Amino acid sequence: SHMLFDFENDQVPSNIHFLNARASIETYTGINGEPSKGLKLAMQSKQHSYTGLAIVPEQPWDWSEFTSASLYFDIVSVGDHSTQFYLDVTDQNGAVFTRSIDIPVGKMQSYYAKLSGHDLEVPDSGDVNDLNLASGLRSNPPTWTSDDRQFVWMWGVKNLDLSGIAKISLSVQSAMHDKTVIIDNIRIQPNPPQDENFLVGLVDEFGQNAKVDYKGKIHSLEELHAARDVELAELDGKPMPSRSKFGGWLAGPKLKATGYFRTEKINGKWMLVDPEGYPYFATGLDIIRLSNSSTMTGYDYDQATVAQRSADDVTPEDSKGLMAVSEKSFATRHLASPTRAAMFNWLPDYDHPLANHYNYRRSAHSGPLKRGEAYSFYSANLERKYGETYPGSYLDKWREVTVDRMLNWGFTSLGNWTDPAYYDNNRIPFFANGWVIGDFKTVSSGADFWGAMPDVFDPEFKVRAMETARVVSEEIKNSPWCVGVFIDNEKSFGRPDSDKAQYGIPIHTLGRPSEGVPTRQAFSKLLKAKYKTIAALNNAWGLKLSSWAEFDLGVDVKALPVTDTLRADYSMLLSAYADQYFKVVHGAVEHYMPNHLYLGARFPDWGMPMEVVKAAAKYADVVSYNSYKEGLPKQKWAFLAELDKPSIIGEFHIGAMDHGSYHPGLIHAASQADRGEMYKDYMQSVIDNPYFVGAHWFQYMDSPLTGRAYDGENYNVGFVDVTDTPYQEMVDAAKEVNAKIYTERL
Ligand SMILES: [Ca+2]
Repeated sequence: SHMLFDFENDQVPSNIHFLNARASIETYTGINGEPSKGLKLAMQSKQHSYTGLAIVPEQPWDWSEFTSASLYFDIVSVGDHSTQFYLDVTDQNGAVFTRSIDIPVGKMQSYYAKLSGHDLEVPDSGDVNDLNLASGLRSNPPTWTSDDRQFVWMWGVKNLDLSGIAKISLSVQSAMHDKTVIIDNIRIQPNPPQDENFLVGLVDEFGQNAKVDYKGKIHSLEELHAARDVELAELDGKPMPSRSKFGGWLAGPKLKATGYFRTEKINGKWMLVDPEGYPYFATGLDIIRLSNSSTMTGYDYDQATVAQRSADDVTPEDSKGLMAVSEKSFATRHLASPTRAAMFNWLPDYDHPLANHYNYRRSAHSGPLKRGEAYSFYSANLERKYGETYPGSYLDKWREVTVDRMLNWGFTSLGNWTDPAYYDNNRIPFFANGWVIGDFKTVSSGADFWGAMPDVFDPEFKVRAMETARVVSEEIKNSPWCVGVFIDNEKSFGRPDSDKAQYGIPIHTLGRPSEGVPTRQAFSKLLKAKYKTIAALNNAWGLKLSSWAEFDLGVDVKALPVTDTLRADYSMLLSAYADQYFKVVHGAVEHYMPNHLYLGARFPDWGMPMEVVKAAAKYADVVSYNSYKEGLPKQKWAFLAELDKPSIIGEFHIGAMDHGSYHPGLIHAASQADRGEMYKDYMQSVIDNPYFVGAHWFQYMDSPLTGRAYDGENYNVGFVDVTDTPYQEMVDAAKEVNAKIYTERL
């Protein structure tokens, strides 16, 4: 309806710019079967971590008349690899949204990204940290039916200023291979009418996509018991050959045995060493528990019947056990979200054998509900599969089968957020964790994502860190099977988008008075020692403060341009903040678990300023990073060499959309088989990096189709689906990697 680029005049448009990519116009077979001229985009994404194109018109495009329309592209990958494109669309006010999808090799398809209308109209809950759509799904089922593919929602602004679209970017990021696509028919089409029922009847009685059939979908209890029987016949509890008791490499050489997991460089490559002295390399899955397997039903209970949290609890609500819902709570049950309730084709009555799989969450990070009833279809399917030989017996069977799977699949560990009931399994090592939470004073990065940042100079922060480590130690029982302890996860230490974002903690804290703010008192002390006189600081910051006492009221550095002196100061303050965080946490872990490795705080790509990484290097035995990319690119990881610290990937994943999910997750594959190929590529990258001692995949099970209760993530990121059935493509990929982790490294 509004053609932007059909490439038929045989010219590479001059308004299109190429980032580490070569462009040409070629003839290819289009979506309708007919040859057409398209833009061939050959990205040098093996060598370069950011590649692609950007369309940047002279003056921003005015598409304000398109009140319910989408941007369309015909795209296909050529060659050996699928391509995950990030589509970023920026308006004249600098507002941006990001969508992404996999582009398979094979037949060209049409892809669309909504600009306006439909599920963009009431876009979410409002909250800036709410990345979901209004439904409480990270991405929705499409709002109409067609052969076309909808770009998946990732993050950003749902309603751009259509009167000025300034830039359209398609990029390939942190790839392990050169990617090549053909793009054609960049256009705008008004949206079809919104299907009234697009959020209705999404889920069947097994928690599966009710509207779509796919390979492996369960259609009966018989089919489920059949899948169960086939798998159980193959699981015999036997570890891969040449594994030591603790999952290490029997062939050796054997190093000094200390009785606990430890680190050591073995001929130029960092390794773990198991309690008996065998070289070790950690592989396994995160979230080996049921806590995150429930989805909001849209019902609520009258609050007099809900137990409230204890202020001294060390476990945040998201990581609590599934809450046993009482008959009296359930009787008070009432509709709070019609939209949520209508998604479910079946939910059990109080008297049904599957009614124990209800959950209640008293808080949420984001989504349409702040609290509510939830249901775990996965847990219900465990009961369906394994039945009861005594009350709760399906949970014990799930734990036994889980360990048997891990051993068959060749994993050397259970990863982070393993339920403490596995801690005495004594057949496979595990990683422990705790969270430091409590009523201690806080600071802010100015863009805190999961939660506010702790004031690590408040004595109560240390009190709570000590209680946290105490509880973990009680769980661990000083077991040699515990590889190490993660504390906290993806803290907002400062984002890399800008220098002010990066130094958000110094900027925000400097803005506050010293009185009552321990971290501000610490920052004030450091700057007094640096500058001595307020006059030196005035000239460094270009200010005219009358005294240290005025300085200590709080200073709005946020409005000042970042200069050399301000940068040096923010760097110094960030370092001191991060040093104190890691000092206190390490001290607590060491106090209660003196034998065990402390594994850091799991840095994401949006939260690893170097000042904080160097702080972790000082105190953590092993520095942890979560890295959702296609692998570990040379340039992005070159800093590791100067630190010379053993490192671990706490999280990665790849998902697909061919098994009923509305959202593949953070990194996208073309199919379950392609998921398996991409897994192998990622792990090869880890195996090849001499600083890494392991990598854990997030997570064991798919997230619920309609979103995990905590924050609406609804991804295909499991080694098993909602019916507890393994993706065999992922099993095979894991076995291939796990059979060679040691021969490769050693
Ligand atoms: Ca064309």
